[PDB]
Amino acid sequence: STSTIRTGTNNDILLDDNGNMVILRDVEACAQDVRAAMLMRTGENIFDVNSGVGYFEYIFSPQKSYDDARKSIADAILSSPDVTGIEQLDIDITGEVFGVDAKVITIH
Amino acid sequence: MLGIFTSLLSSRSFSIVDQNTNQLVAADLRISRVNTRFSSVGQRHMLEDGTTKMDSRTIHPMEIIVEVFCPSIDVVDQINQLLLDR
Amino acid sequence: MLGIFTSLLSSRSFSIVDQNTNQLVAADLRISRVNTRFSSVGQRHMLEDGTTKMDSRTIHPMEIIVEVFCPSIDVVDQINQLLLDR
Amino acid sequence: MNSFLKSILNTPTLTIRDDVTKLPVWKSLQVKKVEIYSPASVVSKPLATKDQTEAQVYTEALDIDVKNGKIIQPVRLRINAICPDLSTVESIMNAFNDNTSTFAITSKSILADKMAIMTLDVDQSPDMLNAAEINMEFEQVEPPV
Amino acid sequence: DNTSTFAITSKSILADKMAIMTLDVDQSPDMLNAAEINMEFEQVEPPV
Amino acid sequence: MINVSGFGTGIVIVSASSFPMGFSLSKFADDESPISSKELEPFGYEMLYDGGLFAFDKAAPLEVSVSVIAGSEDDINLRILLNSKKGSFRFLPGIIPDMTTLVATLPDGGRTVLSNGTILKGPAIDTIQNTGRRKGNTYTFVFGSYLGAQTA
Amino acid sequence: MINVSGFGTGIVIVSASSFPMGFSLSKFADDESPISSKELEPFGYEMLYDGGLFAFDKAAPLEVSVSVIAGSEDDINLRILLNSKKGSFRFLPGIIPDMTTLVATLPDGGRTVLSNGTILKGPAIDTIQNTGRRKGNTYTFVFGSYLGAQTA
Amino acid sequence: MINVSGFGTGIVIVSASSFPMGFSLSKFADDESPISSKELEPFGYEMLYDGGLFAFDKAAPLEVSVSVIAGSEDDINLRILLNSKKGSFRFLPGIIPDMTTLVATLPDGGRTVLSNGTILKGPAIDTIQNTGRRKGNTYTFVFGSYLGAQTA
Repeated sequence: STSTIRTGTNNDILLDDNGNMVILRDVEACAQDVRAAMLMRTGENIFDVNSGVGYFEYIFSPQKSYDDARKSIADAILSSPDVTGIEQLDIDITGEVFGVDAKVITIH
Repeated sequence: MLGIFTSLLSSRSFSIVDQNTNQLVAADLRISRVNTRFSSVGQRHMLEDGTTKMDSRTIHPMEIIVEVFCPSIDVVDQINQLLLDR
Repeated sequence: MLGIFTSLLSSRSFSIVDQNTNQLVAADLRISRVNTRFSSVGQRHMLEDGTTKMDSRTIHPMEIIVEVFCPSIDVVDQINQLLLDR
Repeated sequence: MNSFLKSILNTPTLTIRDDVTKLPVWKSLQVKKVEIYSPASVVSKPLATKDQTEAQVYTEALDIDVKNGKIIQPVRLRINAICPDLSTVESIMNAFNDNTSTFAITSKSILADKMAIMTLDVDQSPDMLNAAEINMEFEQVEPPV
Repeated sequence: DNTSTFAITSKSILADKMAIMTLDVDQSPDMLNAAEINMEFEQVEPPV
Repeated sequence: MINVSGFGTGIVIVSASSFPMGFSLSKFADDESPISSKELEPFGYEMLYDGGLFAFDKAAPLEVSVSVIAGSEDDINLRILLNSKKGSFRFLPGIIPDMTTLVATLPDGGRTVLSNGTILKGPAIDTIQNTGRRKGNTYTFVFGSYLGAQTA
Repeated sequence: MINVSGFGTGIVIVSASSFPMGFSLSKFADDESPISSKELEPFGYEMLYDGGLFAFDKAAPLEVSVSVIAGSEDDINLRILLNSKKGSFRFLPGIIPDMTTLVATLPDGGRTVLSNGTILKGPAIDTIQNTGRRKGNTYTFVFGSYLGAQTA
Repeated sequence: MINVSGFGTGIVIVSASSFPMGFSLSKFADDESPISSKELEPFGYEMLYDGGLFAFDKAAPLEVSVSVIAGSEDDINLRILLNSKKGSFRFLPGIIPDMTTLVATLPDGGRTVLSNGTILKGPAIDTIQNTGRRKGNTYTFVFGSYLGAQTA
C-alpha cells in the first residue's frame, strides 16, 4: 500500500542500466523508509518540528539512563505509513559503539 | 483437561492469535491466572394469582481476565500495542 | 519535617487559633493523627476519532480529620462549643 | 543488593518534569509504588452484517465498523511516597490549587505526557515523627500524536 | 441457547423447569488438569 | 577485669500525688529478675520501589519491670501505688496524672533518672507455688523520657 | 586444617555527624553472640500453568546485631549513637542523615566495609538477672550497601 | 546390610551466565546439615458433598539447602553466585535468567540432575557465635525439573 524511489547505500536516486527510476513496491519500500527515517536527525525537518532522533541530546551527550534513546528511536521507527508495531529493541552499548537492533511488524 | 491425548511433550497452553494474519502476538508472557465469566439476565413478569413467569433470556458478551508477568521490555510494548489496537 | 530548624526545645504541635482575636481554643487537646485530603474532578469529553479530551478541572474544599483524647470535662464542652460555633 | 548500580534501559527512578519549564521538580521524594491503568470501552450490542458477499469484501467490512465501537479513555497513574522536607509539600499544594498545571511522569520504562493532579492525600502519625505519607493521582489531559 | 431448560435433583429437593443464568470458569495452579465451575439456575415457571 | 555486679543497688520511686515524698526499694526477689526492661526502638525504615533504603524517626516508649519479696514493705507500697486511680485528683496542663519519677543507682555510683510515666500492671493476691513458697511479686512501669549520667 | 577462630576481631564505626572520625570496638560480650545477622533475601519465585517457574529480583535489607559488655566504653559510645535524634542535624534531604559506616576485620586479614545505614534499636538502661550479673547489651543496625570487600 | 553413608559426596554447580563452566562443592559444614530438602507435593484432594474423594495434579517446586564451611573457596563462590543481580545480561525466550543446573552424586555412584532454578537465600556476613567459632553458612535453591539414575 506504499511505494518509493530506490536509493543506494548513499541516499541518491539509483538508476538501472536502462536508467529507469523504479517505483519499489511494499516491504523493501518499508525497509528503505525506516532506514531513512532513523537517520533524519531532530531539528532538520522544516514544517514539522520535533520530528527525528535526538542524537546530539540523548545519545552523543553524556546521559544517565539510556531509555530516552530507545523511546526516540521507537518513535522514529513509528510515524511511518506502514509500521504496525515494534517487536524488539536491544541497545547494547558494548565497546565504544552504541549498538542498536530492531525488528518491526508491518501489515504485510 | 482430558479430551485430547497428545503425546507431544512440549505443547502450548495459552496463545493470542491475530485472526487476520494467523500470527502470534506477545508470545513471551508468563501467566498467573485465567478467569472466564458468562452472564445473562432473564426477564420475569409478576402474575395475578401469586406466581411469577419468565418469557425469555438475554445474553451479554463474556469477559476473560488474565494475569501475566512481563520478563522484559519488549513484552510491555507489545501489551500496550495490543490494548491500543482498534 | 526539615524546613525550619529552630533549636527551641519546647515548641508546639497542632493548635487551632481563632482567626478573629488570635486566640487559642481547646489548647489542652492530646492529638493522635491528622489526615488532610484534597479532591478535584476533571471534566472529559469523548471525541469522534476515538480519543478523549479534557478541558478543565474543578477543585472542591479540602477536609481535615483529627483524632484526639480529652483528659477532662472542660475539653469536652470546649469541643462542643467549637462545633456549635456559627 | 548494592543498589545505585541501576541497569540501563530500565533505571527505576521517578522523574517528574514541568510541561512548560521542562525541568525536573520534586526530586526530594522517596516513592514506594507506581500504578498505571489504561481503560477502554467496547460495544456490547448484537450488531448486524450482510453475510452473503465475497469473502474479501466481507473481510473489508467487520473492520472500520469495529473501529466504531472501540474508543480509548484516559490514563490513570497512582503513586505512593514519603516526603522528607517542607518546600516540596507547599510546591505540590501550589501546583494543586492551579487549574493550569501539567506534568510528564516517567516510570522505569513508560512515558506519560500532559498529566494533571486530581487527588492528593497527606497523613501524619507517630509511625513517622519527621516525615509525611503522600498519595497523589494523575490523569492524562490529551492524547499524544 | 435461549431455549434450554433442565430439572435439577438434590438430595431430596426437586426443581423443574430451570435455566442457566450465570457461569464461571477458573484455572489456577491448584488444579493443573481440571477447572472450577460456578453455575447458577433459576426457575422458569411454577409447577402445577 | 570488669565489674558487672548488681548487689548494692537501690531504687527510689516518687509519685506526683499519691507519694509526694517518695519511698525506697531494697528487697528484690530471688526467683525472678530484679530489674528488667524491653528494647528501645526509636527508629524505623521502609523500602523504595528501586530497592533503596529510607530511615526515619519513630515514637517509642520505655518499659521496666521490678520484682520484690512477697510480704515486704516494698510490696505493700507498690500495691498502694497500683490501687491509685487516675480518676481522682487533678493535674497541670500537659502533665499526665501521677507523673512518676524513678531514680536508679548502679552499685558503681552511676545513676539514671526516668520521668513522665506510671505503673500499669501487677499482682493483686499472692501466689503459692507447689513447693509451698510464695512467688515473687512483679510490677511493670512505663516511661516517656529518660536520661543517663554514668560518671562517679 | 581450617581455622575458623574469632579471636582478634576488630570493628570501626564512623558517623557523618555524631562521630565524624569514628571509634573502635574490641570488648565483645561473653553470654551473647558477639556478632550475627539474618539471612539475606534478594530473590523470589512463583508458579505458572505450564508447570514452569519464574524468578525475579526483590528488595532486601540487611540487619546486624552487636553485643558488648555492660559498663564498657564501647557501650557508652553505642548508647550515644542510639540517643541521637534523626530530626535534628540540618542537612540536605534524601541522604539518610548521620550515615554510619562499619568496617570489620577478621583474624585472617580479610576486610569488609558496610555503609548506607544507621543504628536501629538497643537498650536504654541496664538489666539485672537472678544470678546477680548484668546482661550484655545488644544493638541492631541496618545497612544499604554491600561493598564487596573480601580482600586477602 | 545396607550402607547409608554420605562421606565421599560431591556437587558440581554450573550457572547459565555467571559461571558457564561450573564449580565444585567439597567442604561441607559439620554443625548444620550439608544437604537438606523439603517434601514434594505434586497432588491435592477435595471433598464432594456426598463424602467422596477427588484427586488432581498440582504445581510443585523443590527446595534444597546446602551448607559449607565458612571461609572456604566454596563459600566465596556461592557468595559470588548470590550477588549476581538478574538485571544484567540477556536470556533466551522462556528460559529464566541464569538457569542453573546442579548435579549431585551419591557415594555409591547414583546421580541426580536438577535444572531450571536459581539461588534464593544466604548469609551476607559471617556469624561469630558464643563459643568463639563461625557458624556454617547455608544457602537455598529452588528447582523445577527432575531426573535421576540411581543404578550405577
